[PDB]
Amino acid sequence: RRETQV
Amino acid sequence: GPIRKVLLLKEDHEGLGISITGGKEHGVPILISEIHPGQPADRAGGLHVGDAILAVNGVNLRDTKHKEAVTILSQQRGEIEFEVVYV
Repeated sequence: RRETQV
Repeated sequence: GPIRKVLLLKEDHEGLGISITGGKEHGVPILISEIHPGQPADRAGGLHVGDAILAVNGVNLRDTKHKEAVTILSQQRGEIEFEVVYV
């Protein structure tokens, strides 16, 4: 699953 | 749900304090998947896992690809307004 911390 | 606008305040060295999923290529909004303790989103309150980020500082994110949204979000500084709705 595409997941990014920002 | 109803749209809410939430003001985050972050110092220059920190991130926004969220993890996001979704985006145009996934057929769903940019969604908050995690809110990290002690970081700006947590400190602001009023954001939730499961909120869709419709816009940030007036940039419409409703039709952006995931990486475009990441890039816009990463560029924000200081006082940052999130337009969110709980989906």
